Amino acid sequence: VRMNVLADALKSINNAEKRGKRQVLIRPCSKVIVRFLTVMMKHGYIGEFEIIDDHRAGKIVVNLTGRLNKCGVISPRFDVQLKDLEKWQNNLLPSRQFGFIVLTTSAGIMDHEEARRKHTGGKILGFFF
Amino acid sequence: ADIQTERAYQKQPTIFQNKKRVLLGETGKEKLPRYYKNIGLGFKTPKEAIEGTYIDKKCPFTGNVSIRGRILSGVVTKMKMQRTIVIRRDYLHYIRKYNRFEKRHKNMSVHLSPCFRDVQIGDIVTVGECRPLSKTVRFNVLKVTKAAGTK
Amino acid sequence: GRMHAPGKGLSQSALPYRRSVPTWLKLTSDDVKEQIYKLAKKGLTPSQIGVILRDSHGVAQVRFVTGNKILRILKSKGLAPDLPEDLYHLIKKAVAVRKHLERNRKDKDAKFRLILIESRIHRLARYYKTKRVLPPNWKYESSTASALV
Amino acid sequence: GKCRGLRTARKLRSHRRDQKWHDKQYKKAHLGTALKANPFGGASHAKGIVLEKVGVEAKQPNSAIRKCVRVQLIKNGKKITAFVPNDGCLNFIEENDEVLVAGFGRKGHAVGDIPGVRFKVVKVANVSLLALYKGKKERPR
Amino acid sequence: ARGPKKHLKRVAAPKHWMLDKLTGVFAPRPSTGPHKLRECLPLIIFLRNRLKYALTGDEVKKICMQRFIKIDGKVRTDITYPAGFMDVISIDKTGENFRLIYDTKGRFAVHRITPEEAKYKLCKVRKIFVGTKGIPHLVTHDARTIRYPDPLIKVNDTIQIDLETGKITDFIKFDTGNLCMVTGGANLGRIGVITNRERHPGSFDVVHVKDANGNSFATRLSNIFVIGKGNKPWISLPRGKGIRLTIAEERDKRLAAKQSSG
RNA sequence: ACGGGGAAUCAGGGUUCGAUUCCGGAGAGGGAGCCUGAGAAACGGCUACCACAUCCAAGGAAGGCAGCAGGCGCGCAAAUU
RNA sequence: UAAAGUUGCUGCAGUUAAAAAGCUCGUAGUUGGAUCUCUCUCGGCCGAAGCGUUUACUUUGAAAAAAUUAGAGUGUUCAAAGCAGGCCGCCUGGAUACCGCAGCUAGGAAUAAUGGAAUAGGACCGCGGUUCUAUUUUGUUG
RNA sequence: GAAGACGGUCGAACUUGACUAUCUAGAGGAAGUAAAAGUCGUAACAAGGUUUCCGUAGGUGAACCUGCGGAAGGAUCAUUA
Repeated sequence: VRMNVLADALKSINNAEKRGKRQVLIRPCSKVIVRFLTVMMKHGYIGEFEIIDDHRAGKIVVNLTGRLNKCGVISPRFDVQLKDLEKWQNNLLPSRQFGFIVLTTSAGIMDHEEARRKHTGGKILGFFF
Repeated sequence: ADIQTERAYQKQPTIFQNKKRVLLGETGKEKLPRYYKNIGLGFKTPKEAIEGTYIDKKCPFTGNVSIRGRILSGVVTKMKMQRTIVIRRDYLHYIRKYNRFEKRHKNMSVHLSPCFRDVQIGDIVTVGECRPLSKTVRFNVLKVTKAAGTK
Repeated sequence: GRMHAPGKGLSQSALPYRRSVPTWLKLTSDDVKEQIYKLAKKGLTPSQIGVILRDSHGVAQVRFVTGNKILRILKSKGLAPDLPEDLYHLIKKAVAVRKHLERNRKDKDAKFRLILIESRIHRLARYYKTKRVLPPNWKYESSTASALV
Repeated sequence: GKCRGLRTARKLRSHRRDQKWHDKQYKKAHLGTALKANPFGGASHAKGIVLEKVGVEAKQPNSAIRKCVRVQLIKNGKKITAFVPNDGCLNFIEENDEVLVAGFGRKGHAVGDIPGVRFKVVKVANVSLLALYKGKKERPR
Repeated sequence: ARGPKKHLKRVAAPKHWMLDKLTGVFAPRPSTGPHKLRECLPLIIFLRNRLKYALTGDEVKKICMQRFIKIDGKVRTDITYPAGFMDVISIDKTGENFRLIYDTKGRFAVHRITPEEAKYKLCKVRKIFVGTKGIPHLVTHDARTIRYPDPLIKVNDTIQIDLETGKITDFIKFDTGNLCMVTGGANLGRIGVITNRERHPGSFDVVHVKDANGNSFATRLSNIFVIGKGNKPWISLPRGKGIRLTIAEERDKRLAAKQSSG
């Protein structure tokens, strides 16, 4: 059975972007998926997306702009402190110039730079670059 | 019920129960005062402790035990001794190399006063640390919260 | 995939997006409730009641007309069966397989299928005990389970 | 695949601990059979008494007589065979005299074309074989 | 070990004594006395290491056995006498008086006081109890017992003892807005106004203190010592007034002092 | 296998070590039992047994270096009576 | 010990090189789909209480021997070190960080677990019914 | 108020029981490894001259042979209405 719908969504986006497609369908949608996608889009990595509302669990059509190299999930959601963030960045990101680690913190879902700005830690959801 | 099921007389040591009775001293009632105390930390004395008749010298409310130290919680797993139960504390231990956890548990033999009737398996008990009461008992049941499923 | 088979079938119902009562359907919610009561008094399980209401009376979904599900209506009126119908049918199938195996002792396939059926029975019974639908002392024993049938 | 759960630490640690025993070097170090079987008993060197001079044939691709000595270790009375490394150095060793022997350099494995020999003589009669070989010292009289 | 220990190792000694790691194996094990082992300053450390009046422990012994040192107005000849917080050390031969008061770094300072200030001291009352025909008694942080205290003095308050008579003269209640030193923990030596007290029944109460410079910190209630009523201390404060500077500000002050001096 | 502080190595993880001067525990050849004392089941205290062992006029007496040096033994392995 | 990503948590392999149980069921273990955005004595709506729904997480604050490690100052002739020293009696240091897990504390409320109302012995609201109720008798209590 | 005695208790002690200890009394029995393979064959690698191999069972100087079921890692990805 499927656990971690966010893992499925991120793998689908990755597989579609590697084939050079312009849109990708994601099912099921969820709040965490929508927040992760919003974080990706605010940095110009995906583009606009539409939430198709069926009465069971929505779908998302994500417009792809080919600026994405890898969007991935980190399972399990390890708790990350502000000290461990540098080690996680070294492990996951391809460079200190770009790439983002997405965390879920009590202040919301945000990239690692925004988590350093608010001086907060949390649980690692995934990464994208 | 008869509270005298032992080879010795059971009584609250701080209560004098044979103060002299006369015609004025008895008007249709013998009367028997009940020693109870309010333990600290916001715990309220159960009604059965105040208006009961049991004799338990290890009871936190009517006995001779001072609640000081750790105040822990557990889940009742065995009720098969006299005035003592076995609770299970479940926790997660962090292994650092794998950055992960493992389930661990510890059993705790804790004293349960006769003031807590209708305590079941699966009930949550808040226990307080006291002096050693037996070879293994060091905690007294202060509060009982029933498991989800009361109807 | 199936819990006890290598099958990966997809066949299932597909509810329409609209949750409203059909325009053709003129039965009031109380009318559907009385039809449900009549069918239950006839001796039918909620699945059968729903099938009959869909096929003959045009009730596409009872939940959308009455705002309630068939089993909930039967319980609220007080004429729901003692044990849930899925568990009942699983026990009935197990009883049938055991009756067949009594007179056919060389059927290893029947023994294997009985093992699968009783595993399904136990899983469903544990779930029902968790939900307080069955008493906590309820147990499926294969000695007089035909009485439960 | 392997388990990835926040509560799998016991599973991961236990599986690693069981699978470490299939490591030949780890098992050799932690089982205790190799230490028992080791004639030196965990020591780097050992003193022994030369029982006889033995000539060991080099393995088949090569051809020579490796001049070794059988020695009996004082610590445990075990009998080992130790190479006398350089040339003419077998003439520096007599019978029934004390020699310091060390490993041959492979941590208990035979070296080169010398079958079943894993020790080498370092000293004879409390004088190093290097000193006698270079003429810096002479064996005591 | 059987029975009490009688030695203190040099490296295991309290850090605030500021002892070397090469001038011997042992540190002076302070004698039993009014102050705890780890919260005191032995007389030998004060006379030799602090004031440089002696170069050896033998010279400290000579000074103390000439009956020149008074501690709280009484002559002490014990070179390992535990002197501690708020104590008064009088040397009448040289005509000086010192008070044992913490620096912001948590170390007893060489804080000279006037001969008229050396007539009193401040003591935090550790307990109050009624005994033996209802006579109230009070026990302070100097382990000194005072009979018939004011019925308004409670635990955690501060009382001004006259050293000549030993009697209480005045007292400060433990209340918000009162000045206090911190006598233990990370904030040891800091001075500030009590702003809040969080009561934790069955555990340690936590007292919040605000510095004179707007800095705030917290300690355990046992680490608070009421110094003055309001924001005015009843004793003379050391050079730093209880203001703990960060390392950057201390470096800046040191550089300014170097510029002014050379 | 005395425990810890800690040590070696190490990109991030980790691996191995910690008898050893600081803290805590234990022991004084092995067991056991005590006296005195605030504090010892103390051994540079006593009592006995087991092992070892010293002097003797054979009646008896005396012993405990895992304190500092030093000796023997052991060993690959460690200093001045 | 590193090299050894040849013990692989990061991070290894398992068709043929060493390797997936003959095959299913199955308890523990592990992992689990979507979904819920102005309340107690006051002399500053102006001191306060929680009596209410628990934790994990994260941030913070206490408390936490020294020595060692990191690290500030300081020409040991330099350095390893040391905790000294500097100026013409005086001036100045003897810092600071880290101290994991567990325990304590206070903000946040995403993520994850968890809870109530379904025979209503459910929430709020006013009514029918009981008590020495530390005073509802400056007067000797009754 | 000393010696002494009954009893108690703690309790070391030549307690009349299973010697995990390499060492030897071992001639012993059957197995692993570099063999001038010395001798005797040629089981496998080519259809290896009876295709090979797996499990099981019997038989044999010896490699092995044979029966039953299986695999291709075969010497057939194929054989015609």
